[PDB]
Amino acid sequence: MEDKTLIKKRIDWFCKNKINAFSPTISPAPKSVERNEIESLYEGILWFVLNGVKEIVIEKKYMGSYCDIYLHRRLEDTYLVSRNGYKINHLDQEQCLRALQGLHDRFSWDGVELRIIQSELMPWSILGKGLINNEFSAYYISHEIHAEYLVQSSLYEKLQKIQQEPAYLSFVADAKVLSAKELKDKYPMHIIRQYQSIRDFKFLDLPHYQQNIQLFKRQLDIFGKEAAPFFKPFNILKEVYTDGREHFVNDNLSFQQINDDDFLHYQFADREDFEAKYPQIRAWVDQVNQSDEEGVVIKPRTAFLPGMPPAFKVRNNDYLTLVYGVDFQDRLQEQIAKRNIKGKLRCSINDWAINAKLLAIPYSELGEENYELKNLVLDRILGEEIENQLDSRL
Amino acid sequence: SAKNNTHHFPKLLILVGAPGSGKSTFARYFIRTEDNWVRVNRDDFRLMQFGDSLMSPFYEERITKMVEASVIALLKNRTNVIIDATNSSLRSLQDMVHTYTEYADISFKVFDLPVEELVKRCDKRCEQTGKFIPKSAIEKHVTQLQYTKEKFDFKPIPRALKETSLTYADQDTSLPKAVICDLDGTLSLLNGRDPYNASTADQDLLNTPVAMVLKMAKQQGYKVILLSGRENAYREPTERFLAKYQIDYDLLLMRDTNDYRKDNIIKKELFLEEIQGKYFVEFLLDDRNQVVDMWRRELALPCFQVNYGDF
Amino acid sequence: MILQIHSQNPHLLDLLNKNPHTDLGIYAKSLRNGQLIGNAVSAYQYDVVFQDTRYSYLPEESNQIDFQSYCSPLVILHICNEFFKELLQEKQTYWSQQIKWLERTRAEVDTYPCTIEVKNLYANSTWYSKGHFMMERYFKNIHITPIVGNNLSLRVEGKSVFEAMNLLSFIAVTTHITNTYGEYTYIDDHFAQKYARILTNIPQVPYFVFYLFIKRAIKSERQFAEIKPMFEAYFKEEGLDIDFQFTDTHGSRMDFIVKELGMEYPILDIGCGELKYYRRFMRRNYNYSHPYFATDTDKSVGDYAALLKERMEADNLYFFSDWTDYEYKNPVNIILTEVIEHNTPEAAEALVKHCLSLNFHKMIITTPNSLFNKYYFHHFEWTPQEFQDFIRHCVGDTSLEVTYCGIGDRINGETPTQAVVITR
Ligand SMILES: [Mg+2]
Ligand SMILES: [Mg+2]
Ligand SMILES: [Mg+2]
Repeated sequence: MEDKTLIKKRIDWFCKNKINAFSPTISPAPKSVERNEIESLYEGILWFVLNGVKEIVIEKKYMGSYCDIYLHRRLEDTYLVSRNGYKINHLDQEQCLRALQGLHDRFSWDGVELRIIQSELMPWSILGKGLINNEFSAYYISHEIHAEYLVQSSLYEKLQKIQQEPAYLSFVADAKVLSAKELKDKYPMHIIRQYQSIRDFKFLDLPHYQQNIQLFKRQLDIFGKEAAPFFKPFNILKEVYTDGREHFVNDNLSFQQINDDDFLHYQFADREDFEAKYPQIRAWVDQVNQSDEEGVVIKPRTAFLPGMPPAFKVRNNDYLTLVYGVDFQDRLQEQIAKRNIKGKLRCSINDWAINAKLLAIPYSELGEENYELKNLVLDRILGEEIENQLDSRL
Repeated sequence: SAKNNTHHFPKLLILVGAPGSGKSTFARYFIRTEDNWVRVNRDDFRLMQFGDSLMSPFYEERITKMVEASVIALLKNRTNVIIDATNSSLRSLQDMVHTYTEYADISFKVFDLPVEELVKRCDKRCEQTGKFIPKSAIEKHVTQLQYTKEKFDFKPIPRALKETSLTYADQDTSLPKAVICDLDGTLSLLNGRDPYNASTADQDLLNTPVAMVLKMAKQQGYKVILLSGRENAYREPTERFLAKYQIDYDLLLMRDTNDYRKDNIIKKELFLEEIQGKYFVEFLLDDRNQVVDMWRRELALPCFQVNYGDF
Repeated sequence: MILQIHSQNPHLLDLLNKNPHTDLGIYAKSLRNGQLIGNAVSAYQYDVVFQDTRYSYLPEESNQIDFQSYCSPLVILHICNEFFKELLQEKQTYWSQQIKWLERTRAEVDTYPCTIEVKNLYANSTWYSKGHFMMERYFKNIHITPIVGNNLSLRVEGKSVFEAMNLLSFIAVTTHITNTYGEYTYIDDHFAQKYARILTNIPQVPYFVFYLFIKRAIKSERQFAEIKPMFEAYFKEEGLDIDFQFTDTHGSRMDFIVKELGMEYPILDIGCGELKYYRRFMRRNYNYSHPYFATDTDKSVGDYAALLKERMEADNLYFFSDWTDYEYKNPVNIILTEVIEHNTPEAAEALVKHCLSLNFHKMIITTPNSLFNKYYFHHFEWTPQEFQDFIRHCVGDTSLEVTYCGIGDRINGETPTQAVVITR
């Protein structure tokens, strides 16, 4: 998104459709090399503490597509918008709305014309594909094939036996001490070839491998299955009363008003209070392991704070395996050391900061000649292009 | 044909509105989404002077010469300019269209906001920066527009080159025919001499083509009159140069020694005391901008510029 | 990558130059990141396996969960050229060659039929559309079983081991240069020197395959210069007298146009399209000191040319969509490239005859030659015979100098584009 006329057109529609918010990207929590984790629960909550945020929420992150529900008083009038600034116009409107009336009946609607509500639409199926490519099933198969050979085969067995041979064993012990220059002097060219190769052959943990290989097929059976839309709402962003008067809710505790799921709410005051309450909190998220769940997110109780991020995601080991591939655990030290959320976190922060300014524009005033709205959007869009260049696995 | 050789010109967009009407906020989105556009803004020129708002008549007058110098420099470069209107008062708004209409297809966008939504973002603005606009100065502006809004359509007004038709002063044709020629930089190429210390002018070079105009004009009824802004003190290195090149002439007029006024106004004074009423000037040959402007604009005579002035 | 070589030949392993007794039949060599293991499973079966660690066949820079290492045709190219190099020898050399340890020749031993099974192969391309594999058409021992999307298992069969190995290698090199691998595609500047002979080491390979390889895998005109003789020779022993050229057909075309017309007269560009011919005459080296006239009957070009105009065309263009708006009366050179066949023949005659009426110096008309379409895989299409009769019909009485020539690769004297240069 950098051609001027397409942006110009994109923004025009955002205005016409009366969109009044725009989701942020969410960073993983900081890694903890210390704890051997690439997105660390600990390091995520601690980050919040040291930045002066001590009242925080930990909701459960669900596998679904993000949508902002524009929940009008008259419920027929309700629409949805996406992760980007797009009215979700396809999809069955009666199927949606029925799924939406559970929620709608949790509120009193006296002189309240509209509530804007952050929600996940379920499953990823209904909306986008999200994690399914025409080339995701391909990755998944290639590894399956490679395993169902390696189990059926002479190969591993033979190799392990060469690895016991006295000829080989001495050589390998010499190669620790000799300077290649030196072992070219001692061993013949073809011995160096054969024996270094068999030494450096990557053996695979074939059970742990094959098991990971179907963490991947579970994801592919959900996608291509029958599903009716189904919402899990998690934040009230803003209420438009019928006066014209708006309430910028700014409380991630509005979750409980609209979601009966379990979640965590903590008051810390002092950092070694946190240090003390942590092991319980870990014990709790440790339970967030189901097929439903990407993992958990850490949001601060106040939904918007200056310079603070909207949340930290902390994805559980199984979902990470889908993101990173079947060799993940086997490549963990590598991947952890390569991980860098700085800059994902900077966009996560700016994005949320824009949204606040967008939300602050009155619903009343949303329109094709609100050039402060249009500016705030172009702002967001530019920063969409910036953040799109980051590590795709964040 | 002519119908199909058509030329295109830079756009100037003028933003007409009360303070608070979202003039800026539009330009910010405009110059980011449209393509060949630069903004000019008066307040920013103020900030350069470290004043926050409305300053001395001194600064303010000068800032205008800057704004106009800037809008035009940009416009000449085939670059589009977006600028805030200076007011809403019809005649300054007209003054703008005069100034810039030689140069661009003008267009207008009006920011017509109701009086109290104009205060409700002027008092949410005036919490932002230091500035302030009362509920007086906003309304001289809001209604001022509603009146000049009524007696002028903010219609696009395509580039106007108005060709002041070249009309010369009316001369008594019975008088003798004559041509008038400058010395310094015209018939005499001073060539590294001091402009003002003309004591060594007998070793200047001859602008050969001008000479061949005087040498041709005197081959007819034309009297060849030389009018130099050189001091009369230096009159004898001067008619030393002239004879040297057989540039015979009927009349050499020179600047009073120790005069020192701008060389146009002494030449104009020279022209009226010594040439007008006594000659018929066919055309004049001068070099210096200031002086050719004098001849052409103040006295309406034909003046052929020989080389570049602007000094 | 998993390769299984099958043959009930008794001396199969000897032909692979792999010995079943050394280290349990195992033959190991690192290949990139990167272990390639050969496995004498029997006297009648060899299993090549590739175990990567990371990023051996797709750059880390892309963000894909990455699987090229398990299926890319390149790994196959590599397996061949490490493990089976002698199997990829020149056709003649190979057969009259001795096998060590047997006092017999390959022509004496490689005489049992052979089967290579590729467990998984990536073919992201037009040549693998709807379970249909392009080379299956031209090589019928090619046997595809789709897996998913852009992936399939292969089965390759031959009289010889040599025939099968050399066919598997042909599959790899063609699948690799037709494949699209993403933003990080890239064909190395040593690829063409390495694998070019593959195309010549099995018989009855179609011309268009060589076309692709030159166009997609050869990077310089002098890398090309050394492979051209090799190719021409190959087709000479298949009946066909082919003359390959490096450049695209379009562009051999453009080079020609610019060469002949020169820079001396203003250009009249009929059917100017996206004006690629305009931006060429404006290479600064050329010093074009004239206006440049252009028509497209389609007034969608109309708005585009009329988008420059934006001050960008500085500024000798005059587009016109109405022929009554062209009044330039001085001589022009006039370009009629690949447009007389994007409308009616009767409509063609009308346009051409008009152009011959206009005040011109040189005109070049360009149309496809249909005798060439038979070597591949818009309104009408003419043979050179048809086309010369069209020009003869349009020139008639007049005293012009008309010269023909073909443009592009030349197969049995026929090229893909044909052209005339009409001269006053
Ligand atoms: Mg720490
Ligand atoms: Mg959630
Ligand atoms: Mg002068």
